Amino acid sequence: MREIVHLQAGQCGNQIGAKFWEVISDEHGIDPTGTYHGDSDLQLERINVYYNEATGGKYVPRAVLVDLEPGTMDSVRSGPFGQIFRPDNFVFGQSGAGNNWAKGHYTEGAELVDSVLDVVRKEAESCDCLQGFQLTHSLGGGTGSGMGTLLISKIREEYPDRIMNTFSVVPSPKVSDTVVEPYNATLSVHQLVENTDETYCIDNEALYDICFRTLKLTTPTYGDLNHLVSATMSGVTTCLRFPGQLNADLRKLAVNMVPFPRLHFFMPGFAPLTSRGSQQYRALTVPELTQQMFDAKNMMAACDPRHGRYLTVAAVFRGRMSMKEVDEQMLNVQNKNSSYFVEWIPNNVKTAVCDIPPRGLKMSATFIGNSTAIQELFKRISEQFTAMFRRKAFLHWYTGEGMDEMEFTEAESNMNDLVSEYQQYQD
Amino acid sequence: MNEVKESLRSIEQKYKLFQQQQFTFIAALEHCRENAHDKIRPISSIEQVQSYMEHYCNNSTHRRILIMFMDICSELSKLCQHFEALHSGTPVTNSLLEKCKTLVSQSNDLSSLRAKYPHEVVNHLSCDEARNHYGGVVSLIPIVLDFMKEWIAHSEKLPRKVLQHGTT
Amino acid sequence: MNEVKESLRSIEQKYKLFQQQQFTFIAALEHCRENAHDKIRPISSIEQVQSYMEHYCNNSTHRRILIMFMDICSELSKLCQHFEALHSGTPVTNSLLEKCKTLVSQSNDLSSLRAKYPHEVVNHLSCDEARNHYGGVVSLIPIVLDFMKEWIAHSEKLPRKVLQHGTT
Amino acid sequence: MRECISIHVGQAGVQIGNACWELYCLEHGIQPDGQMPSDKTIGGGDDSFNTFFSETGAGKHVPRAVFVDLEPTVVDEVRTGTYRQLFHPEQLITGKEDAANNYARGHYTIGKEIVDLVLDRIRKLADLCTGLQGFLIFHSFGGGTGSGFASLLMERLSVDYGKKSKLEFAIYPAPQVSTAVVEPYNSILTTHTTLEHSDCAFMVDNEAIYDICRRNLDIERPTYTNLNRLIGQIVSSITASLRFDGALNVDLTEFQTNLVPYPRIHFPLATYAPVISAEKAYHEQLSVAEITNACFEPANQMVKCDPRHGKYMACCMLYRGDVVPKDVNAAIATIKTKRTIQFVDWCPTGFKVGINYQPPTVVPGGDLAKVQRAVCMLSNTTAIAEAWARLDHKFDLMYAKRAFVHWYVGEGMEEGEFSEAREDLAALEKDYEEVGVD
Amino acid sequence: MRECISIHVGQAGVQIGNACWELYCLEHGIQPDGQMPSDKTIGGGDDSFNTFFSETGAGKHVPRAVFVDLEPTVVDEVRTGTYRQLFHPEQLITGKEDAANNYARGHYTIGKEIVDLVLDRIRKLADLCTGLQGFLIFHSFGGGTGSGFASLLMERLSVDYGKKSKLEFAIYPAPQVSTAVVEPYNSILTTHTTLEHSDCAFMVDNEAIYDICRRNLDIERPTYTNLNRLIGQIVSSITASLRFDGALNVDLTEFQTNLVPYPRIHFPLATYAPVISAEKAYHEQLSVAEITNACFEPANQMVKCDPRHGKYMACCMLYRGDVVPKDVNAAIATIKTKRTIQFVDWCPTGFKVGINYQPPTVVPGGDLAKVQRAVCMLSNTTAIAEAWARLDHKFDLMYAKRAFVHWYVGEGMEEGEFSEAREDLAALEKDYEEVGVD
Ligand SMILES: Nc1nc2c(ncn2[C@@H]2O[C@H](COP(=O)(O)OP(=O)(O)OP(=O)(O)O)[C@@H](O)[C@H]2O)c(=O)[nH]1
Ligand SMILES: Nc1nc2c(ncn2[C@@H]2O[C@H](COP(=O)(O)OP(=O)(O)OP(=O)(O)O)[C@@H](O)[C@H]2O)c(=O)[nH]1
Ligand SMILES: Nc1nc2c(ncn2[C@@H]2O[C@H](COP(=O)(O)OP(=O)(O)OP(=O)(O)O)[C@@H](O)[C@H]2O)c(=O)[nH]1
Repeated sequence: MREIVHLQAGQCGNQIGAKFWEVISDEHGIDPTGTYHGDSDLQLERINVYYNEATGGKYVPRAVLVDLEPGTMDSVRSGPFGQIFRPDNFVFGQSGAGNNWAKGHYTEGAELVDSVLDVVRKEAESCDCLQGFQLTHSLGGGTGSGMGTLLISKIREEYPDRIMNTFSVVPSPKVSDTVVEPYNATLSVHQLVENTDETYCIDNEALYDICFRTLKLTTPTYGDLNHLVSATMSGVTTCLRFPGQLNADLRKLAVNMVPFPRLHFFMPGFAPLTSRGSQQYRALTVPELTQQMFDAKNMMAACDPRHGRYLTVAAVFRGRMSMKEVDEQMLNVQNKNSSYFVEWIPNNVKTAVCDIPPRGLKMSATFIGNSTAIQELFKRISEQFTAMFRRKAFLHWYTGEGMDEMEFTEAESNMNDLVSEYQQYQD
Repeated sequence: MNEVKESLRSIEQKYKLFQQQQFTFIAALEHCRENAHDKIRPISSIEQVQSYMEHYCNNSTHRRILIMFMDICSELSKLCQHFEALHSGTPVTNSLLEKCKTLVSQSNDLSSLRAKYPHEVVNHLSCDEARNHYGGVVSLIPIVLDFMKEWIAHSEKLPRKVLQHGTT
Repeated sequence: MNEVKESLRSIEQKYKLFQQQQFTFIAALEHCRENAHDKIRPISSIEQVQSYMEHYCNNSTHRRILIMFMDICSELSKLCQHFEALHSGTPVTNSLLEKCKTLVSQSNDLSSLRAKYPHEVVNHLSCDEARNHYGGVVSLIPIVLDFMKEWIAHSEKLPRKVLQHGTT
Repeated sequence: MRECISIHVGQAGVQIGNACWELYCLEHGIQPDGQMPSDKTIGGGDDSFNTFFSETGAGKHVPRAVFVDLEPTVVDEVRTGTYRQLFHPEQLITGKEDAANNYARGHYTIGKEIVDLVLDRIRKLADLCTGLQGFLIFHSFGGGTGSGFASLLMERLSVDYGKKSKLEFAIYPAPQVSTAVVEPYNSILTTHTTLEHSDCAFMVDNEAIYDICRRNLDIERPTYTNLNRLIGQIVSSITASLRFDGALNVDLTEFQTNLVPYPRIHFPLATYAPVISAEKAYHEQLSVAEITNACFEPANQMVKCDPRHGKYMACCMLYRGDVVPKDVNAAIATIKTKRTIQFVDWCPTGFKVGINYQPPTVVPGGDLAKVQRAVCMLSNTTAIAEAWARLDHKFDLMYAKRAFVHWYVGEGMEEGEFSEAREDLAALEKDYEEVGVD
Repeated sequence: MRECISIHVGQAGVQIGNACWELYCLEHGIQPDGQMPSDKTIGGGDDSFNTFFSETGAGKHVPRAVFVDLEPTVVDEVRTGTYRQLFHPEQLITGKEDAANNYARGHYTIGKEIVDLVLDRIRKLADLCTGLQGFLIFHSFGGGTGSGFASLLMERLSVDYGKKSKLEFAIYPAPQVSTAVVEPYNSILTTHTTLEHSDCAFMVDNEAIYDICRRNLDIERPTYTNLNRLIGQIVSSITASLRFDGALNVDLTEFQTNLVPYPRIHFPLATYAPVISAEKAYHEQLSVAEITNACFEPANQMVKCDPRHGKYMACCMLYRGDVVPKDVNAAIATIKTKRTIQFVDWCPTGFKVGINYQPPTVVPGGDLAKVQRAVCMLSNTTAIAEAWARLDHKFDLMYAKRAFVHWYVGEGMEEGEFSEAREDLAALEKDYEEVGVD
């Protein structure tokens, strides 16, 4: 049948894949040991898109986890769900990248690529037909960016007929910890632009502000913020997983989304975010759902598109809902701000509803937006790159690995190409 | 005195969880049947179920989803022991008692006892295996269930004469 | 209660082994027969097999396969005394009691008691040695087996009336 | 004898086919097992079902439809459904992949390898059928997967058999609502490909369906259940003349011949007058005058075109239930006296009536009313060209910007077909206006 | 009277013969002891068995079939099975050495010392036989040990008895699946050595058997159990004419005379229409029109030859069950009217029809259907030439490099044999195309 196998890479992927997979497992009601507890016929039937089954009712995940430092994988294995992950999928190098993009792109990749390809093709032969692969990494990751670029380069021709879905968190515009993250991210996106199809953009300042906004609980964990983002990505996944008249396939969505190839950077959206007393202080109705989902602050990816306008929007709805409410909500938003849409296309609105409630909450939703707000983001990155390339800071490592400024010249030429691209289209 | 239906509501909620778990139940059952090799029989005795479960059950569900079926058929006997003594009973309650006593059995004739609307079990059921076999096996539970809820349905109308029949 | 059936299950797994080593027992029994010279007889009395054991048995297997048949015979012999007591029993149970008590006999007539489907032993029996001899001697074990099993089949059917018939 | 065969393409069409066949088995009293009670109806498959179901000596009906669907989800839902034992196992054709709303992807990539087996189903129905008056197909122009497969299949069956009737039924693209924007493309593609082979195309719209639902049914939260039920009663009304007889019978042959003055244009619209809530019809009364006023009411239409701007060509009124010729002809005479209705001067006669004495039937657990007198008003008018006007006004800008075309060209198509589609459309309007010109 | 001797050569064929007579004992109710129950059948030995089984006053039925295998393994396991008491002791010819797939090894090294014994067996069968119309040979073309021994024995039975018939049945080489590459070599040897003596040759291929199994028998894990079940049902159907009666009985001799237009080419192809799972059987209807459309469906036939590539010459339909010649001739008239099916101009008609009233029988532990009307389809068409075409383009480059030659040249052969066989198959193909051209 038709399934999905996942690539987990980078030290963010370390925690992110763990949280995401355990969220899925709890959503499907399996014990931490691994023996499913019979409660959901639909999920038992449809598990075959994500998990293979092992002797013992053990729906083994088809996720390939890769990094270099053994400590992270040791901690993950010691984690509550290390058992769900197999020694087969525990592949790693025995050294450190220094989070250097060039090192992780040419030096240690040169030795790990064979084995990682081996694992992924092992799973590929094991299964019949994929929609493709989705990746969890960050462009803000010194190792994730390089190794992910390597593997996408390896595979986009190997399976030229699939989905290259990617999940990546942009470093905080106010602070990037490392000073060379701009260089690493610039090179990474230079390779990503011609290869990928989908990229979900994430930022952590927005996560902190959401915590201060509705979580309001002072001291959560980065793991809990991963809980939230994993809930979002799980919601976008469940479309295939579950019934209800909505056209689920990620290609169904993408062909409906991307007006022209160069659009690969995307803004998610999510549904009820609830505080300590708002559970009993909330009237759970579709119209206020719509208001919250299209709030000015409910966005969580990059920044307020209030500067710019709207290109495409898709709204998926998880629970017991009807057609008329979402239809009239579309009408009402269209009438509320027809101006804030782009004239080249009306009805940027795309609708999809699954009739299966989430566990814990009855009716909810997810949203994905392609809007004109990433421009200021990569204008930032352009400015820092121009500044740091003006004096050529921190370059002797890259030279010693064997690169040159010529690469950066054409990469930033391409970035300016995308700059003018967006400015022409939405301006 | 009413607690029989208090237990019964949990039992029927389990039956609805089985309503979710019915195609899965037969999905495992057919793999069990292939391995047990006795395909020429209408499945009425749970001895076929035991022959199915003692072996080739290397996948989690293979044990639980079969064993709770024996668990519920034991639980119904636990309830029926309460009905056995209570009061002697009006003739209709008596008849319900004795027929349920008979129908509670290991290898009985509960093979092709298909029922009336709604009883969606055979409706949801697929094909020839379900129309030549898979008769009483899927419907015997609600049959006993309704014929035992009529037992309480006359209990509120049991007069002062019947309030003391076998309790005294 | 079901402890004896628990013991049977092992007994019939050893019978499954008997399927594996039955013809070899026949060949060793021949090796007994030539030196015994009681060749004009269909074998029915285990006194013949006791007359087999004591001599021309200087090669391990000769005793090893032979002896354990009487061990299982004495096993079921022990099993019958527990059945003897229980309760008086439902008429069919009592009739099976007399049947099992009657068949236990060392110098008995069990020589040509052929059985129905499947009972593959005569099917695997090769030639006229089994068409003039070798009849009930090879499946009298299933004959007590199936009927004592349908004895305990009515145990799940036993009412409160039959629960106390001879136990006190 | 009197039998037509139904195709249902698209997971959008699967639930509507399921609902209508459910309704059918209800009024026929078909037990969900597939067998009748002690009363005798079975034989060599010759009774009230022999038009729709096929119940041979085994005593189990065979619905004369095939549900083709690209995705396993809802087709396996119905494969787990209640009446699945009735449903033929591999008459529920299922695929593994999608058309991704892409017309060419659904028409070329995977169609070639499914069309052969579905043709085998068609011919293995054809051998047993005799009358084969035509086909009844549940689809949509904006098939997210059904559209392209439907186009290829329609072409294939048109070329293989060009003597029977082709009856296409679709949702229309909602004029001011769009759940997806590949639909403006695939719609015009299907249209320009189908105009020259399709026989009779009929159309509905969900927005006005809901508008009715809270206008007279007054339902504030209806569902697809009601949507499918109402399209089902529409098709039941059009098939009643086959189900039974009445005062005078008619047929799809007459439907075409009268309904079509001139070729190409075969796009009328149906309407059902006694749409009303149960309590309302409980405390009101029904008769010819009011049902005629209702079927001529300009807003009970489920297409966003205005008769007062259009100009009428055809009207067929199919009455089901109890009537007499006298009062009904009085009503229609009052109509043809009425000056608000503006037919062409071309047609002296523009009316065709078909009568059945049998009243419409209801469904347990339903929400409709106790109709003893119903009528379906199937009418064609010039008012429709506005929809294509709006659609071309939408499409010209999409085509000039050629958004989304990277995918279509990547899967391997070109631009000339997208051109000739719009000149076919422009042909459609240049044929719509001069005919309305009297 | 009516009776024949069956040959069963090859460890490929031993279990299939076992299964065939396992089926055979069912319909006559032959107990695994060898005696029917207390109903009077034992005596002079003249009833339905007298053709196949031999139940004298001793009361034990005795099949008129020969099981020959060159390896002790499977013959000893069946000599430890359940019907060995039925089986005559040494008609289960057991061999102590193997032919190594080498046709010349099994034709020269080992055959001589066993041909005498098999001759003695067949003569001490022929003495007791009276009618002894022919021999039903079950073998394999890529005979690992069924090739050379079969060739030598068929040569000897041909030379000693050229007055009666010989019925050859074997697995055709798998067109695109290779279990051995010595198989083509030994196959072409056997073919060219058989063309001049083989009377009625028929071939089987497992791939499409499996395809049928998961198409309509609906099994994802079938086995030889099912394979041999199908083939045994085929041969039981073809023996039904001798077994029982109907409207008419036709014999292998007429099968030959009509079915062969012209000598050499005696390689037709059998098929069974109502191959279907019991579930479809229960919830579907069976009759002449649909079963005939199925029997002319190009992919219901185990051989990977395309009839629409070829042109039909011969067809023979056998009807097991209750039917009427009315609908029989109606269906065949529809066939003749059909334009897709292209018989050659030479034959005006193409049918040979056979009827027996008794419906087919199911087996305990069986995966087949509850079929009432059955038809066997014995057809011959031009397209089959493609199989030998494929074999020869497999052959040519092998032959060019002379691979594995050391084996055969050392064991004692040379090139002239294979040299001959190539232009032999060339002659086969050229006469194929010559008769294809009119
Ligand atoms: N797992 C994890 N990642 C975090 C956390 N906080 C921030 N991150 C970011 O997630 C990014 C992506 O991780 P990787 O792709 O593995 O990064 P890398 O290639 O190893 O390079 P580094 O930035 O040095 O880690 C890191 O660069 C961090 O900036 C956290 O708490 N846990
Ligand atoms: N005919 C029909 N249409 C529906 C139904 N529900 C919603 N629709 C509308 O019909 C359209 C269905 O088109 P598609 O989504 O392309 O369906 P498809 O081609 O069969 O394949 P998918 O894209 O996988 O669904 C939707 O855009 C809705 O506007 C329904 O039950 N029946
Ligand atoms: N007729 C028949 N063929 C089979 C059967 N099972 C497998 N086959 C095919 O038939 C072929 C067997 O031929 P051989 O290997 O030459 O058998 P053989 O000539 O009797 O002697 P061996 O070399 O010992 O096997 C195999 O290649 C299989 O592909 C079966 O049950 N019956």
